[PDB]
Amino acid sequence: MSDLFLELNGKVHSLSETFPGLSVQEVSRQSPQLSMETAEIAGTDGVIPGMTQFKPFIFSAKCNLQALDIPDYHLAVREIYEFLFQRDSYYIWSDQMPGIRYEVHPKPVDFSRESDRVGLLTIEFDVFKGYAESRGTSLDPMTFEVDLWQMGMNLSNRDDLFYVFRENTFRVYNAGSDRVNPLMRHELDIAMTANGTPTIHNLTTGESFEYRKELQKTDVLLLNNIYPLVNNRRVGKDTNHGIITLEKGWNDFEIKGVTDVTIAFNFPFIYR
Amino acid sequence: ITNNDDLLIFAKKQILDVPETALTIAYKGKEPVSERDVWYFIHEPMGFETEVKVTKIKSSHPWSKKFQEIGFSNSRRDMVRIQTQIANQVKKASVDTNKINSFSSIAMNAYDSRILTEVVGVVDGD
Repeated sequence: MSDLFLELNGKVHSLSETFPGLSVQEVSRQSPQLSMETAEIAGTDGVIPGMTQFKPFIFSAKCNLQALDIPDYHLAVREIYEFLFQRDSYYIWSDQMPGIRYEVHPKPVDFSRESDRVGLLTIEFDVFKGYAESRGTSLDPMTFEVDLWQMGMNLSNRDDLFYVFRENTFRVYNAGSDRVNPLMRHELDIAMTANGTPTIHNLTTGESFEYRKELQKTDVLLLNNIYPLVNNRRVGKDTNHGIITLEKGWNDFEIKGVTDVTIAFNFPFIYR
Repeated sequence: ITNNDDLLIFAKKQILDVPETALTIAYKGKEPVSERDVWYFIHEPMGFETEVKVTKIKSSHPWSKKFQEIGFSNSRRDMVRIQTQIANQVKKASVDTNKINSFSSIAMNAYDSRILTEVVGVVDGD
C-alpha cells in the first residue's frame, strides 16, 4: 500500500483519508535538474562551463479515483481541485520515505475519465527550491525520530549527533547531501550565549565570524541567514560580516575569545 | 587676404564639385591587408576597375573566422560624427565669446585713458 501526506496551514492530511475514493497507486520523483551555462571560445575545442545550479524538479504521484456514482464523481473532482490548489506552497511526503519531505507547489493535472465512476490521474508537484529536506530542523526531535538512512545506517538511532554545545571546540554533523550556505537562501540559525568577545572559526570550511564588542551571558547572539542579531537587533556594523557555512559530514568548530559558551545550531538537512 | 589669386584658390578649396562617395568591402581572403597598401578593385556588376586606397579597417582576430570590413574614400555619414562636429563647433563658439567678452571689456577699458587725454587737453586749451 502507498499514501501521500500533505502538510499545509499547520495541519497534516492523508490523501487516501481526506478523499475516501482516492487511492495512491505509485509515487516517484524526477532527477535533479542540473543547469549549466557554457561559453564558447573561437579557435578552441569544447566549452567552458559556469557555476552549476539545480532547477526546480517534479514529484509525481499516479493515482485513481473510484467514486460511488456520477454526482459523487463530480463532487470528488471539485473537492480535490479545491484542496490541492492553494495560493501558497506546502509540504508533502510519502510512507515509502517518511523521513524526507518536499516543499512544493501544485501543477495542473487532468482527470482521465475512464468510466462513469472511475478516473485515473497523475498529480505532479513542482519542488521549486531544487532540493528535498528533512521533516524538521536539527534541533527538532521530529527529525531524528521517524527514519533517516544515509549510506547504510539509520541516523535516527545514532547517539553521537548533538547540536547544542558547551565547550569551545566541537564537531557538528551536517547529514545533508550538500553544504548548507545561507547565501544560497538556506535556513541556518546559530544561537550563542557567552561572556567576552566572540569569535567562531569553522576550520573544515575555513570560515570565520567575529563580533567586535563585549558580550554578557544574558545577551544572546543569533546568526540567522545573512544577518547577525544581538537581543533581536541588527548589529551588522560591529561585525566582520562573516558567513558560516556547514559542509557535508563533520565540521570542526572552534570558539575563541569567550568563556562559559553555550552554542546551538538549528538548520534542516538538504537532500538532492 | 587682400589679393585676388589667394581668394581664388581659397574659393576653389571652399566647394566640392564631385559627388561624395564612400566604398565599403567585406573581404574574406587569406592575404592580410595593412593600413598603407593600395589594392586593385575589379567588380564587373558594379562597374569597378580601379585602384583603391584603404582608409578604414575593421579587422577581427585571426582565429575569429569572421570577415574583414575595409573602407575607401572617406566613411559613411553616421550620427555620432555629426554630434562630435556640433560639439566642437559649440566649444569653438564658447571660446570665441569668452575671448570677445574680455575684448569688449578692454575696449571699455581703453576708452577711459583716451577720455583722460581729452580732459587733459581740454584743460590745457583753456
